[PDB]
Amino acid sequence: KYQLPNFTAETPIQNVILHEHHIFLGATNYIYVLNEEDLQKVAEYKTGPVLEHPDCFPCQDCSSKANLSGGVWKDNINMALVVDTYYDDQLISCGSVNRGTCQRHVFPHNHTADIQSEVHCIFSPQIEEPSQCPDCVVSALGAKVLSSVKDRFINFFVGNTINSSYFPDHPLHSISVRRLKETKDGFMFLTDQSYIDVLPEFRDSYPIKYVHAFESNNFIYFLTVQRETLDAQTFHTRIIRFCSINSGLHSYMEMPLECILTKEVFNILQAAYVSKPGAQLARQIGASLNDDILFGVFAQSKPDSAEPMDRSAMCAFPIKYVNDFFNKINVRCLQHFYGPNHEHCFNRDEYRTEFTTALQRVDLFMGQFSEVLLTSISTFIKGDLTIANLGTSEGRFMQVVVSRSGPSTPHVNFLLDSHPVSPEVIVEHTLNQNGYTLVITGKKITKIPLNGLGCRHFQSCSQCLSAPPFVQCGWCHDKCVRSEECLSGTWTQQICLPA
Amino acid sequence: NIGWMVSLRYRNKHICGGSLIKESWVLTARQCFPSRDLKDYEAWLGIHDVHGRGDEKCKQVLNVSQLVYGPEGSDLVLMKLARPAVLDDFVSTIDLPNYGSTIPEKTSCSVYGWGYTGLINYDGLLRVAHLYIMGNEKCSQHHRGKVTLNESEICAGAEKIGSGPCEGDYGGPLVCEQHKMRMVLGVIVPGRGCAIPNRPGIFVRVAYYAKWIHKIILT
Amino acid sequence: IVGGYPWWM
Ligand SMILES: *[C@@H]1O[C@H](CO)[C@@H](O[C@@H]2O[C@H](CO)[C@@H](O)[C@H](O)[C@H]2NC(C)=O)[C@H](O[C@@H]2O[C@@H](C)[C@@H](O)[C@@H](O)[C@@H]2O)[C@H]1NC(C)=O
Repeated sequence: KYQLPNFTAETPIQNVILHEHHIFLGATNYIYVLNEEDLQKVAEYKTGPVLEHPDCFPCQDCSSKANLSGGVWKDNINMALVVDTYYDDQLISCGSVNRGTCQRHVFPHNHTADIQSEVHCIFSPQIEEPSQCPDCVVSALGAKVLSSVKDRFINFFVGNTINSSYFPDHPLHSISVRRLKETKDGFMFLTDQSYIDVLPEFRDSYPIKYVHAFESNNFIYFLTVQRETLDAQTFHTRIIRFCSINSGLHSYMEMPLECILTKEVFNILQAAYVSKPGAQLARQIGASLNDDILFGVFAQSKPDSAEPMDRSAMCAFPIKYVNDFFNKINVRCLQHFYGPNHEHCFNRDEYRTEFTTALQRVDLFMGQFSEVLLTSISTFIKGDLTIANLGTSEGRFMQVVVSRSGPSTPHVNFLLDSHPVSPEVIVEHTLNQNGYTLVITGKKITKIPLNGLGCRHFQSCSQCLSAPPFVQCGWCHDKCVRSEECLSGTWTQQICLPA
Repeated sequence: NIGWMVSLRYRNKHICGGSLIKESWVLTARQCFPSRDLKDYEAWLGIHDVHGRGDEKCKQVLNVSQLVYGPEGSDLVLMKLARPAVLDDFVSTIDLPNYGSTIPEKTSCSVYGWGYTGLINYDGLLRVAHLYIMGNEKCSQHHRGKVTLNESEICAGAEKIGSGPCEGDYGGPLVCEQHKMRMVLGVIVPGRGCAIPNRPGIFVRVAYYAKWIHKIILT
Repeated sequence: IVGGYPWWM
């Protein structure tokens, strides 16, 4: 039980963004602005509920139409939250309402907390090809948004979950790339290769979940949870990779990912975090100190389903070695996009690839979390060490050392909230790696420090001396404390006698 | 006259501006190329109107044979025409600055394009904006320290009012007078927002890439 | 060209 900076929203928090010492929370019907220091609410923006109407088009406020004959009230579930610093500093928010439209919140010159003064809706009426909706960005069933400045333009890599729900003039794409017009008035697709969608025949039978998305070495990566095959009854985790070109999705290849236990397959990814390795771990897995490593939290599947079994494993995939496997040549055509029997498959940028063999790694915690469901992960370096901030389905938060050779006891281990921990994380590194972590639990956000959570929790001399050096713990006759707080003076970090 | 202004067409629609620097060579930007298929592209010369309405007696439609991409840093691309353009009173070539060259701050420049205007009913006739060269120190200060400027970049901004290039103007020129001669000093590339009052435009410095340009054009 | 004039200016 700890007294840490905390904030409780009226509605559940979906997204979190940090910009210029402020915490931006993408929650249901609200965007909250919090102070970085004490998590105190500085401002709020009401994004909902929104009154939906087929006649009242996106981005236009139908407040008068509340007294209708065909209008419905819908909750604005925040699907995406982004800070654009390339153009005039602004916050981009995309919600489930108004066919997944986005809106930019322009910050006044010296007031980051002001998210009310200048709000522009990103929607332009289509005249060239009304069959396409580039401003219809986000899906309500699930959406992952990754933005990046590419070729002097802000690009939006959007992964959307889809079902057979047909929408005329305003449809949604599975994996796509669109750029903001320099006028800031709307998005636009460049070619027909700017999107890769599931065939109408498999839209409901083949669901796709976009768990994580990142940009590394000019490549765009998407982490997916989808069926092993179109006709398969079991689920899979796939890594999606494509060329970071504005013009479209080039060199699109998808290979499976597996987290094995010495053979036990943790086929379903719950959360992912990309970061550099610690000196010890770098050497352990054959990686440089400047190498990007995909840290994936995986879980065993309920037979023939996608829901997890409360059995987890975590293994590291260095992006260098990930690319090595993509370059290595066996290979199948993209079955959800192309016909499973069409001419493109009977051949061999233009063509879409699907790998048959999975890239696999052994659980770095060596079956330590094989009895719990891990729902959150964020990695960080402290000296030679690599530490993982772990979230559980029970609401447990923990900090534990990551090492290829043997698991460790978590230094921090406590019940944060009754609600599971959100995969939406933030790690801040302030001068000499002594920063914090922003952890979500339902409608609560907590600021946990990176240098541990005290010392007085270690019951025995064994647990006290097993603690990493940055915690600066030591045994003082009967209590685990810091050097400066040892009454008697019998303070050691080396010897445990029969106490 | 402005006979060097090229209009790059993608799928029979104007996508970008360009500068005719040699009879078979057009200097444009990489952002103008969505497709890798050079059949979908066409170059229009000797036009004042975007749709080439009142200039059929001057219009020189040409196909694109090669695409030569500039060094990694530059957003430049040298475009080879399948046939050399015939020079007359309506079609001419623009001069390039020498490799180790510069122009001082306050040098009067012009940007040309058939791009976005903001106007309700735009006629489609070629437009100009009068900008003035700004030094890379004042430019970074005017940009509120959001971007550090390389040697490969050139700054120019209009006086007090909000004016400059936008969507559809990319690849086009920043024409300035050097040594009693009109030269292409920059190339229109996507900026950090269109025509913001007191915000100068960042263009790719042609003088910096002049050595690479003469390597490709001289054949 | 935003805030521009016809080419002959
Ligand atoms: C929906 O709200 C409207 C107001 O925003 C109502 O109309 C407005 O009602 C006012 C009285 O409450 C009246 O002074 C306004 O002139 C009127 N505005 C317009 C443009 O009609 C509307 O229905 C009205 O209210 C009821 C009580 C009756 O007076 C009707 O004749 C009005 O149209 C509201 N409808 C419902 C279903 O509540």
